[PDB]
Amino acid sequence: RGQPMRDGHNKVYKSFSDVIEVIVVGPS
Amino acid sequence: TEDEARRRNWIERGWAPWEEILTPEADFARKSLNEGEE
Amino acid sequence: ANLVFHNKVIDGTAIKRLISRLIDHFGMAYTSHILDQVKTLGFQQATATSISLGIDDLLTIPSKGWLVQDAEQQSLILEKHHHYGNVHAVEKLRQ
Amino acid sequence: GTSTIPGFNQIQFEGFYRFIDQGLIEELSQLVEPLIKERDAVYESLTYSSELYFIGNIPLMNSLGTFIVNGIYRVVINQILQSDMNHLKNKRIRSVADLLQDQLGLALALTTTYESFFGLHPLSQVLDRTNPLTQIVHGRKLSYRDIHPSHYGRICPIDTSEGINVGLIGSLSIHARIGDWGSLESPFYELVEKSKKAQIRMLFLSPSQDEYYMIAAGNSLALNRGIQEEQVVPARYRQEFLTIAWEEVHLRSIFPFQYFSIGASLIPFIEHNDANRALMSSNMQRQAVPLSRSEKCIVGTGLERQVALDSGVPAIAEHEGKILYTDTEKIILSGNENTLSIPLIMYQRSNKNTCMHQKPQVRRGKCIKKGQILADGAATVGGELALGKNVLVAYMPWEGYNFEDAVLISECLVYGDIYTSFHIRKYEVMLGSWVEGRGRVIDVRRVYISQKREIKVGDKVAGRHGNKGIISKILPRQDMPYLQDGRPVDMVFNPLGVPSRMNVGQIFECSLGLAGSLLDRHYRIAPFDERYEQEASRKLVFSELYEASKQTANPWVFEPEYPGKSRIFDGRTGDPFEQPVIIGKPYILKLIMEVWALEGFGVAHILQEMLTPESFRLLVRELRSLALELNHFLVSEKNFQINRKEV
Repeated sequence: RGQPMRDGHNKVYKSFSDVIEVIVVGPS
Repeated sequence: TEDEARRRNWIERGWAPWEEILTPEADFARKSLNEGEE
Repeated sequence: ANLVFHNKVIDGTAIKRLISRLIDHFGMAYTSHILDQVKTLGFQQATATSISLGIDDLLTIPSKGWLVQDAEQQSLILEKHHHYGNVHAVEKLRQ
Repeated sequence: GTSTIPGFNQIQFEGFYRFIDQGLIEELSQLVEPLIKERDAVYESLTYSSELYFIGNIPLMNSLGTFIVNGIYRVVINQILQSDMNHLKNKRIRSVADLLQDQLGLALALTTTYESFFGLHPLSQVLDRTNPLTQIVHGRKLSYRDIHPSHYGRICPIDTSEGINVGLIGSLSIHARIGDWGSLESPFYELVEKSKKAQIRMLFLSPSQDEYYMIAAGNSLALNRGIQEEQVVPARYRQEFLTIAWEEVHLRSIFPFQYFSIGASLIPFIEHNDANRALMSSNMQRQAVPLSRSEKCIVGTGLERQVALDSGVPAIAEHEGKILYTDTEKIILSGNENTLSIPLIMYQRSNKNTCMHQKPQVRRGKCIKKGQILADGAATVGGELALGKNVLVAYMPWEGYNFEDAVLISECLVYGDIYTSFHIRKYEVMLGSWVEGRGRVIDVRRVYISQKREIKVGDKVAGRHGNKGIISKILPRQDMPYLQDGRPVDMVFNPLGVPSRMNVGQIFECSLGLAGSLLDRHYRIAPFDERYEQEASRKLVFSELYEASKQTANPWVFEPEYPGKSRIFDGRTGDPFEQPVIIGKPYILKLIMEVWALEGFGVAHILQEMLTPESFRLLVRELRSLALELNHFLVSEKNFQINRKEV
């Protein structure tokens, strides 16, 4: 739609569309 | 045009075509660079 | 086994060619065992010879001093004549 | 900073003074000393702070440029922001003064605002206390990818991050300074004409002024039939390089460590290393573990003493006088009718589970000046940074156990406790118990457990030239190759790692390290010694090698046929190795599509095992949330009946 919905902590809500989209050598 | 600007440079800015006495290297540089690069 | 007798030198491209011919002739089970034996031989000989690296080993060709000094001389002469107005800045840049 | 290397914490120190002296009033339009001590704020997990009169608390900064918030050491790093867009004259630096003043202004629009700043702001970082080097360099970072000509002498061209932030987190140069407009300034020596007073010829230049001065880095050791003023040197001007006469030079860069950061400035013979290995070397020195016993490097750059002084790890006298009493816990100093007791840190855990421990460096009856060393901390000997050990090293392949970066070592490094370190782990039992994470309980408040870790297969070691290795094999001393004096070597490095990595500086260091040990000498060599003469490092190393050979009657140390190399023997057989081998005593530190491949092999059942369904059943429900149904039907090839699978 444009500017998406945002919560109080300035975070854009995620919809369902967003949801679906040691080693050592041994020579012998 | 390139007649009033030359007159303007003489009268307002004191231009004159003073002689430039060039060395052979400088004389060659101006005569050869008018033809091209190599 | 009818292996050819190499008698000059075995470098990286020579050993790669030999392995490919061994694979095509003997198969991969034979060549896999051959690789293990050749690998062991290479490690053992590299240790016994003990190649190293020192300051003296970093050899510069004899003529570098002559060549660098000649390039310095030509650059130095061109810089003078650039200051005299005999060559322009692009010519100095290219040279 | 005009005639000495400035204090590495001076930017943090001066910035905080500006905040207290001028920053407070600019935002308010009395300060009371903290009731607790810094060691108390750490023990009780409190905040070292001052009272503003009661508006609230203002966190105070230590002389080392660190804050104590809820017991955690924190450092505010410097940010670089837009004031050619990449020219530093179009940039500006915001230091701790700018950030703390913004928080105060945000606070007045006083305690929880600063606790939230230190805990959450990305420029407030927990201090890296792995070793003395990590403490001092953390506060000098610059957070924002290409090197710009304006960076010279202000931002190090080598020290950067590895990964995706490369070119966006850099380090301030050793002689750099923040100016009066948030600009970085670097000192240069002014060449003044005959008629001028010119009291101080050292001047700091901002990036805007840099382009319009002719700055030369060469020397004046060149004479022909003409005069010295007409000799030519390479110089910087208008963000390019020229070759002009000395008489046209405006400024000279004279400081040996002017253009590089602290980490790059600790690499001896750095001019013989590729610049890429100097970056990797800076990172490795920040991963070096302090050892239980510390040892000065035979070969250094001379900056090790500056790092020790500015790190705060050692104990330095705040007052002159005489030493009266020393023990493991304290040193008593008395001067001018004033007696001072200085506690000593003992077996204290750091941020990264490393061991901090102070040992006295003075005795009873020794006179001290103010600012002189009293005790040595971890990874510090005699007032010098000491991150490693000098060990006997040979460069040769050894049966594939040093293949690539693998390293072969002798058992004497294990039972000699050469690379043993202490590691104190804090877990949130009787004191002195042996719990089994195996270790010993040393302090109960929280349980602190100490581990003594000797060197092991799989541990990582590194020199100062980007030569990093992993220990793959530990051999008895009689199996190691040994020299013509009978001494077996301690480590065997692969010589094939040098030409590909192009770090020749390790070759110079190891040879000079051997000479120093035999001559009972240490060397502190400023970088770029070639400015004196051609092959300056080669002359220094070969002459010292010959002197060591002559004085100790050890002809193998300097072989005229192949200087720096000698024939060594196989410990297993006693036969000599065919070619001469370079040997030395360097300073070595101890450090802290799959589906497609399976499908390409056609291993269908292996792929099914490694995938297992919950992944698909959960997918169906999420599609159902969008009013879509995903049904799986099986059509029987026998009777053509359709079966709906339970998904």
